[PDB]
Amino acid sequence: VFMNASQERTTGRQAQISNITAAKAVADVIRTCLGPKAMLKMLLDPMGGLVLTNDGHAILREIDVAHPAAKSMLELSRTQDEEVGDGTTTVIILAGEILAQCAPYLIEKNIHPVIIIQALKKALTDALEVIKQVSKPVDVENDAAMKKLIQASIGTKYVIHWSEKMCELALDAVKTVRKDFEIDIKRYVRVEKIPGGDVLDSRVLKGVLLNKDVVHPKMSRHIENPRVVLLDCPLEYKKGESQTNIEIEKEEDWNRILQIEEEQVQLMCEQILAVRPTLVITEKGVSDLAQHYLLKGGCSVLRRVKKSDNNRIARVTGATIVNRVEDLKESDVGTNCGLFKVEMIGDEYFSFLDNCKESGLQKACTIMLRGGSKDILNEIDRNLQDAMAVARNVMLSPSLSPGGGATEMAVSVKLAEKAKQLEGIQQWPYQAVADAMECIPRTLIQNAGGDPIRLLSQLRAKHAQGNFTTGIDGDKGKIVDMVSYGIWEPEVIKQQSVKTAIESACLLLRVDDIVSGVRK
Amino acid sequence: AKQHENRLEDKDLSDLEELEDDEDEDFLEAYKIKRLNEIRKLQERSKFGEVFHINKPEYNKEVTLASQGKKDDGGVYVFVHLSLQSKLQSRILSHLFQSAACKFREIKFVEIPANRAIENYPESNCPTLIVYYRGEVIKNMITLLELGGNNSKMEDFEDFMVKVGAVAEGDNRLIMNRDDEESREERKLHY
Amino acid sequence: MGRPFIIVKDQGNKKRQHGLEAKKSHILAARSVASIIKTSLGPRGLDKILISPDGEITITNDGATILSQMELDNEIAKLLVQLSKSQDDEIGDGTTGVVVLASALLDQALELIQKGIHPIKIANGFDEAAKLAISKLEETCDDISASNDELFRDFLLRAAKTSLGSKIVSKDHDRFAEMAVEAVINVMDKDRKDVDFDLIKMQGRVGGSISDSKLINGVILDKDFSHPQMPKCVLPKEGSDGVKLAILTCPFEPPKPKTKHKLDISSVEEYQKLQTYEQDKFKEMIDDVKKAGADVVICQWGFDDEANHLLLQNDLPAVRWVGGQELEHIAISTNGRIVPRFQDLSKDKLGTCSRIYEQEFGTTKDRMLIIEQSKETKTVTCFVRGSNKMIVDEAERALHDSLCVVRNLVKDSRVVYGGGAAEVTMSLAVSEEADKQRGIDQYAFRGFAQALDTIPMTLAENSGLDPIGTLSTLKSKQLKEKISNIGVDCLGYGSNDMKELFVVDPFIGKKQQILLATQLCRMILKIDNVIISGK
Amino acid sequence: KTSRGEIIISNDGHTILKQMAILHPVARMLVEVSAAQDSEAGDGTTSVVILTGALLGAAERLLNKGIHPTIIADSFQSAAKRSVDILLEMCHKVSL
Amino acid sequence: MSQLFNNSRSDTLFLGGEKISGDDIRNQNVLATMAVANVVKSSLGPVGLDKMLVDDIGDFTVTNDGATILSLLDVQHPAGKILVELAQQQDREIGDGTTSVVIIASELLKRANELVKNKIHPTTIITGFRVALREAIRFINEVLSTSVDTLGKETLINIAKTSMSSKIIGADSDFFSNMVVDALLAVKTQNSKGEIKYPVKAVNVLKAHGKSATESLLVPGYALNCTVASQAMPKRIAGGNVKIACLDLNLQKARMAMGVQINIDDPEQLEQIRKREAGIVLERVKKIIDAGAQVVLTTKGIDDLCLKEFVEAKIMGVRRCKKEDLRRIARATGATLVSSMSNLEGEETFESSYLGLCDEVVQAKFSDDECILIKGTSKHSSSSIILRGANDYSLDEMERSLHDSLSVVKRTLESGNVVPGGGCVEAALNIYLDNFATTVGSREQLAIAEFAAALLIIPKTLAVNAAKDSSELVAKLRSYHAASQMAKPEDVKRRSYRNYGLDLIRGKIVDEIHAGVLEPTISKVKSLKSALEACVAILRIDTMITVDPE
Ligand SMILES: Nc1ncnc2c1ncn2[C@@H]1O[C@H](COP(=O)(O)OP(=O)(O)O)[C@@H](O)[C@H]1O
Ligand SMILES: Nc1ncnc2c1ncn2[C@@H]1O[C@H](COP(=O)(O)OP(=O)(O)O)[C@@H](O)[C@H]1O
Ligand SMILES: Nc1ncnc2c1ncn2[C@@H]1O[C@H](COP(=O)(O)OP(=O)(O)O)[C@@H](O)[C@H]1O
Ligand SMILES: Nc1ncnc2c1ncn2[C@@H]1O[C@H](COP(=O)(O)OP(=O)(O)O)[C@@H](O)[C@H]1O
Ligand SMILES: [Mg+2]
Ligand SMILES: [Mg+2]
Ligand SMILES: [Mg+2]
Repeated sequence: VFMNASQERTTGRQAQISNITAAKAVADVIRTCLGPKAMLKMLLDPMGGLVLTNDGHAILREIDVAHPAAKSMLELSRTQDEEVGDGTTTVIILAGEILAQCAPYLIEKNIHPVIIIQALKKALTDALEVIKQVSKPVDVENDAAMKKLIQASIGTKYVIHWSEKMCELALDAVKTVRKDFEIDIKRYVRVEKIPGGDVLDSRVLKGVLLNKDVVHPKMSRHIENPRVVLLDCPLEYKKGESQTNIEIEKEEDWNRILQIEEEQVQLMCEQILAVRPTLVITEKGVSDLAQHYLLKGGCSVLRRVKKSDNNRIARVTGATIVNRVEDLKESDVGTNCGLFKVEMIGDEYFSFLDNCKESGLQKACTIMLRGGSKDILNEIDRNLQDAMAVARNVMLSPSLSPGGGATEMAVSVKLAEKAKQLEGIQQWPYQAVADAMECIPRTLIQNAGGDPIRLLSQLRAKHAQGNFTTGIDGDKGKIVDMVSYGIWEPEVIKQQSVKTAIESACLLLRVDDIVSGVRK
Repeated sequence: AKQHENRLEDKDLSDLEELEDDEDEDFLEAYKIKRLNEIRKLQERSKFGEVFHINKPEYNKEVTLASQGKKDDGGVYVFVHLSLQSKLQSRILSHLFQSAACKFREIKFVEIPANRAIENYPESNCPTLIVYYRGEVIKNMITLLELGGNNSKMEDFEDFMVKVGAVAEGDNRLIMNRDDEESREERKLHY
Repeated sequence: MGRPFIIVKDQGNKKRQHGLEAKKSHILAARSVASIIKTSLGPRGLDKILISPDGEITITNDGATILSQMELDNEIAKLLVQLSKSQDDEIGDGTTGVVVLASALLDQALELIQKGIHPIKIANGFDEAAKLAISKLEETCDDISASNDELFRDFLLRAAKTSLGSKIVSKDHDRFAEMAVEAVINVMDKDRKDVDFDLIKMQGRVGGSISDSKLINGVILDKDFSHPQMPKCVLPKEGSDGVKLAILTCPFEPPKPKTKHKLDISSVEEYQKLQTYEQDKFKEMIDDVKKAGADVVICQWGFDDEANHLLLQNDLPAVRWVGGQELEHIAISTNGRIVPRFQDLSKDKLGTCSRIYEQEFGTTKDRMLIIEQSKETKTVTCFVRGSNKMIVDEAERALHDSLCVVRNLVKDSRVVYGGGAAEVTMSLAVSEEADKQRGIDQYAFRGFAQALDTIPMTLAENSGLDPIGTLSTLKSKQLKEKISNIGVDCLGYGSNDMKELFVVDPFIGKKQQILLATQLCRMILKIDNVIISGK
Repeated sequence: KTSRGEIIISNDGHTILKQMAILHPVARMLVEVSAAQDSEAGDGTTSVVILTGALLGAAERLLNKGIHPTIIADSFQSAAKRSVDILLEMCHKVSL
Repeated sequence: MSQLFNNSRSDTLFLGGEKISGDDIRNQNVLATMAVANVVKSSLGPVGLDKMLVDDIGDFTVTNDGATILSLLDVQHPAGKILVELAQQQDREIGDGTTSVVIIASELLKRANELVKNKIHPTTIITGFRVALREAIRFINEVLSTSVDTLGKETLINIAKTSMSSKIIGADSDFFSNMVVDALLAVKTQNSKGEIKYPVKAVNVLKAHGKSATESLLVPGYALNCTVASQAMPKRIAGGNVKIACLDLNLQKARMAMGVQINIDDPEQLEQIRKREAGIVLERVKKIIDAGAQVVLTTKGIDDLCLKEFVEAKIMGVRRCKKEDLRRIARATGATLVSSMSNLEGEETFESSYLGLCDEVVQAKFSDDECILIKGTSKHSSSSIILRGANDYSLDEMERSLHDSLSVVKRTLESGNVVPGGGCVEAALNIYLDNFATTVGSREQLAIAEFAAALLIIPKTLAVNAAKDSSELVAKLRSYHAASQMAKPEDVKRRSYRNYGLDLIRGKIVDEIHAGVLEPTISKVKSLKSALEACVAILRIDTMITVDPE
């Protein structure tokens, strides 16, 4: 025999037919996961957990497909999530259609897969132009419009009923992380969960939330003005980087060796008490002998804290990451701490750190979630990532594109009108771009129970005459303009949807053959 | 599955008429034409019906050519009997040949003296039963101790014909399958 | 293209061969077959043991009998099986020589293939060399037809002793050679003679010793009389010395037709009548035989019991169950003809025999009749004996080979003198013409010359003589003197001239060794693709 | 193609015979002759092998001729010695 | 094509696999060549299309390059391994024509096997190719064209479009051709006393799936993919003349050497030993902090003692990285890579001359990734490439595609002479060699004639990949070229034909100068020689011997 190949070489036209059918199959799984009346999806992972959601990205993370063309479609959701954080299902559902509409031609009118690519870049260049023209700017400092902008994505989720609280929850969190250009990052956004409780009393509080309690019982559970000092080394006696190997000869040496173990921990504790802190947060563990004499000065000792939380404490309290204790000064000590208090919850203890609230480093915060169960917490946490993702685009880009499919439908109309004046060989793939852009509206209409036939016919008749902000009401299923409807989305999500969907088609269209089982 | 097959398989042309009023005509008459054709083939194959008391020159033809038949591989079974009138088993086997000859007309029943068959044959080995088919010897049977010996019956002889492939297992002429009319009468009453 | 690639069924078992190396195995495979039978050539040969799958054992030195009934795998050796058989069927002699001579042509042809010559062009050289070799042997051939029957009688012994000398029968070659010659005297017509081989039967009984074998004139039967009280030896009386042997196809039985029939038997009148019918039939039967005057009656099938006694009363013995093929041979020797029925029986169609006797063989419970004739009759039957089953089969085959060797002398009187004399005579004839006709086929003539030399070198190898002195003496002497009847003396005599040694061979037999060898090797050389489907 | 994953092209008869794993021991002796021809002379490693096969083919028929092998073997040694005497005669000298 | 497998031979007993000889070997070697030649035949040219190969773990690789697609195809046959290693030799040396050199070698072994069946020896066939190739390289020197009367960097732009084509980013060649040419002019250096050379893989590639390939930002400077040590450090250093300190020193709670075993009788020495063992590293970092190193670079790692010291001063830390990237940062910023800090005198110190210089440094976020972007270097300029796409598999395709594009423009600047592309070289060498050897006559006319036909497979392969009438283009190509070679020297129009040929987009004959199709002369030089030696290695094989593994 010959090399590890040639099992069944899918070559010629049938290879591309399987890819268009495979790419269409990925969109059919989450066809119903779009619009305000979208259905949820419970996926069963093989480890033992469960993922309850409707986001296309979180659905496609858990699924596994043994096909190489569908896996490239699987990776597009990571492009959208780790770029903005909203519209992942929009990316997957649009590309499917682009690959599908271009297929008739590939299969029958024999246009080679390179001429379609040249047609799409001019469509991509024109798509950014009309998306730039259809979008209207909006003021960033208007809190009334910002709340309606944030809740546009929440409306397609379960917590639309609590949208009055989530917009206030997300707006306060984004402004805290926002640095005075206007760059923010979600790594300090703490996603700590609390099972149980009501969503109404759930609120954001400035500062951090630990899972641990104090070590000694005599520590003050209520401090007016805490002074936090971060430590990296443990309070235990450091063995050292090299073996000691003390050659003991006299009887007065072993008690001296055990006595200097007590005096070294005294020396590091006494220099900590030069500034007299109230709360000492150590990264590594703590010894039983050292906590008492820190209590004699009035400190508070905690267990080992992972440094992911200490970096948040450094920005909240204004302290610095300190390991060498001999170089401890008064300037690097945290201050302006609001309040200290420990609540009793049956799961675990929880220590609260409040801020005085009154440029410098960006402040961190922890968002309290009080759901119904564990899956409700993970469901609501992904909604905050989808809701807070919307708040970044308006700050980075003041443009605001219309929602409800009006933006993509505007791309469909202009590409359809300009396709007549684009006479040549590029006319057939260029006109097929409008056929897929009018489907996002179709999907929304299909999930409402409406009829896509007369609504889209009524849509195109009023889109040219009425206005550029016309769209479909997902709840009622009638034509309602976005100006009166009062729901808007950013323009950045529309750019990534058009760019990622077209750029994905240019990769997959160049596939000629598929050969499986070569080597590792 | 077998309940549908027992309507046609377990009924002859005389018994298939029982289902004329119950079952469909096209379902029944389609099989009756098939079974009627099989009955016509057995009538054409009925070239025999009495014991052929032959002699040797002829053996080289009757016993062997016949075994070829049409040579459509129309083979014909030929049961030879090397008779010896002094033995008691030989006269018993001669009666079984004439009884089976009246029933199985397609199978050839051959008889010849054993002294005239083979030069200086052992008298102790007689009676001998040979079965030819397409020129080949299917069974060289020894004296009837295998078939009960002195107490051999017609039922044992008919069972031997089924083993060599001369008669089908479910044939209506065999005494094992040919249940008495009084037996079937009691079954219908107690059903 | 896919991973399966199939054109014909069962590609795994079918495997081809090609190139020079594929042909190399064929000639070297012939050396293994030739080397086995190389030692059995000549008077100093040694037999081979054969074992069948059924356990039956036999021993022999004839090349056709050795190669026959043997399990083979290669196809080229199966062609050598068919070779020796050819010469066994037509000629009946030279079966080992044609295989050794065929292998000698292949061995010399290999060297040539390697130096670099096309194979069909090599075979063309042997054809021109073979026709020139047989043509030169025909030129120096002596004819013995001009002599009278007395001297011609002696020439049959010179050739019969040759073929019997290379077997185990040669302990008395003068005695058993008369058996092979006296059998042909009784069938020859003495003018435009034909052998009529089918009349000459041949049967041997396992018993006694080989020295007790004596030739008879009649038919050997392997069966007893109808009753043991009959006399063993039956002589004629005062006149009509022929015993009037009546031969019959239909036995002593009741007459009846072939077709199926049932005789309807009425009341007691018809039952008593049929008892007189068959009782008068036997009285009519015995009167018909006594009217013909027969003394011995034989039928192919057994008589009835009552019939066995009715013949015994009138001094009328009978044999029963005489084979159908054996029944026809009895009528030819007795100068009779078989009657179809008993109504046509008359005096003219009866037989004639000198004397018969029932011969006993030790303590065994078997009986054999031995018919003898005082005058020269048509047929003749051999009577071979021996102290083993295989030695009788060896004596039958050794006598059969000698019977076929003398058969060639009858149809063709032109004989030759083999034993290395014809081979060296034909080898130098093509060698002297090789340097005259250099061309490109001179190496084929030299290969044909050296191939013929392997036969007398094989006789020199088996006899223990030096092949250097033997081959050099024949080449040097035959080039000097024109007399071409000097060959390899294997028995160790002081003189190599074969006029005094009493050795003669036929021309048709020695010719077929070269023809069937050179015609086979053309086919062996023309094979390039060799596909063998594994069983 | 050797046993391990190494592949090698070879026109040299010594390296051809070295990499070929032969089951027959007498044929394996030609591997050492090519090694001896490679070590002593370093040229004509296949010419010594093909002449050995030619002499064995010459000795094949002489075994059937009925001459002792030792007489055949000693004859090649005397003939080979005389062949060297012929080579020294026609040896054309050359200068450095 | 081979059927009815060779029989196991009893006369020739060799250990291991069976021996097979004859014409079946060269048939099997050609059949093994068609198994790999048909794979790469479809992905040739702009109209060519490529295939996918899975790695049996869910991962796959969509590959256009001949070296990459053959590297993953582990060929068990011996003859195929020659072409597999040839492509690995081709892409490392020249970085161009990896698909054509395999296609040329496959067509040579096709017609060479046909010539062996025509009963001419392979030695005469090899002599026919060598004398033909020696005239071919002589003809390549005749058809050279020196760049002259060209406005700006247009000759470097349009020649990059030829290498940029046959990829996914060929549509964006108008945007990438500028930055690719500008990148290699930024890493210019001097070596061997005036000889201009550029370093291998000097420009970086960062995989940041995101916005699009059109908006790829050319950062004029060096880029490094590394995470920040401490998140409290500042991500933007303001003010010009930022000093960069490149090191390879390791600064962690350091340990003493292997052959040191501490043994003390006094208990009180553990206080000083534990502090001096850590404090010995503080003497190294206290000297570089006082020197004003705003951003320190290091290969070996730095630990919490030192990391915190660096932060008490607003200094950026750097964790583990590759050893080669820090060398080019020192060359651009003007620093010196120090394996171990020391001095010729008897005391340790740190000089100011080891510091680099750059205008600005900032940690830009590529949508999930921390990357330190350095720009405005003082000593030597630098450049980096920010690749963007739809998914990570496309970014991997963009890596090797730019590596081929960077390699083509690299060898373009080494030799100013260029040669046109689009099958004009193969079409001209066909007719030129057919006219050659007409005076020679007897035997080598048939060998060189089939050699001339073997080069025509490239314009035939480009045509069928377009799904158009191929012989209509071959009739225009060869005929036009012939009418040019035969012509008088004095005929402008006809001579021009020598310059043009096949077009794969519009399907007509147009000028390559106005179209912009162009290749280097070095790409064709030593490509036919590698294909020649590839043909010689398989063509001289008569028998095949296989030894089974132990
Ligand atoms: N209330 C609504 N009515 C009609 N269309 C909507 C509504 N809300 C969202 N959409 C449409 O659904 C698409 C996706 O919005 P969203 O569900 O927030 O993102 P994702 O698809 O990531 O869940 C948008 O392009 C928008 O046009
Ligand atoms: N006594 C003898 N003297 C000389 N030559 C003999 C003698 N006996 C046999 N030969 C020779 O040996 C050869 C042996 O032939 P033979 O072996 O009988 O035939 P086959 O080879 O067919 O068995 C004969 O052709 C004959 O020439
Ligand atoms: N140019 C040539 N023309 C003709 N014959 C040659 C030429 N070169 C070498 N030969 C012959 O071919 C043979 C080659 O032997 P060679 O292959 O060198 O042996 P090895 O490879 O074992 O050293 C030499 O013996 C010589 O007679
Ligand atoms: N735009 C173009 N017009 C005409 N010919 C082209 C064009 N682009 C590439 N080619 C031809 O395609 C051949 C192969 O190009 P490419 O695939 O980039 O290199 P490789 O063979 O190394 O993969 C080249 O020989 C070149 O002549
Ligand atoms: Mg959303
Ligand atoms: Mg003989
Ligand atoms: Mg290329």
